[PDB]
Amino acid sequence: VRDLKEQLEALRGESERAERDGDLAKAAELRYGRIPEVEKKLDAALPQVMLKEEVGPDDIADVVSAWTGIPAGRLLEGETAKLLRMED
Amino acid sequence: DWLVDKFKGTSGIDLTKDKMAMQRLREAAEKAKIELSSSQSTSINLPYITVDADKNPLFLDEQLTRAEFQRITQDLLDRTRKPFQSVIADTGISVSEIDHVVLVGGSTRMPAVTDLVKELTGGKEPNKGVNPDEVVAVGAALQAGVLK
Repeated sequence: VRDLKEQLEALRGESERAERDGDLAKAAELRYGRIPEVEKKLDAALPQVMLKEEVGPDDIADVVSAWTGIPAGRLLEGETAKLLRMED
Repeated sequence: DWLVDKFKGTSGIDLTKDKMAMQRLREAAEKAKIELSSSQSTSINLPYITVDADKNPLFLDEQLTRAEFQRITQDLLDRTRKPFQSVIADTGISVSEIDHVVLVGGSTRMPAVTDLVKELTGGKEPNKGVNPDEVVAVGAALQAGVLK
């Protein structure tokens, strides 16, 4: 994703230049060809959880759970099966 | 104007709103006129000019004939006839009394202008041999030597 962002931006810098140079052939070729091409590629990869990069509203809950031993989480997809087979 | 009108006619885009579109349109126009000073046809090729609603490739590909060029530009060529005549009238000198015609300005290289001159002067032939844009400078140089 990162790579795609970099590429996009380079093309944007080139479209600026085409306008600086008055190069039509490349002006819109970049402005509605190459730039949106990579932009779309970026966007397609862009959705790409685990260790995102910021303290969400559940890292606090996990700290509180380590504290006091009281578990207050989100039923993390493995315990929600034991809490269904509890009776059996 | 013709290029924009035909571009728009095909794509629905106002090229006058893009200054870069307009600068190369002027370059293309200049050279189109130049080519039509001897050719009966010239080709304008400005690909990917600007951006439409669907980001579709907008390639300006137009054929300007010298006949079309005149159909268009004669609105302006005709503007010259009146002042040519007003000088003739102000001096009381017919075209048959003119010893020599000098055309200056590069636009006089056009056959549309040349032929107009031929009508204007009764066929009395303009002197070729010095580039029309350079003519005046040439004379000046000459006077600079004559003078000193």
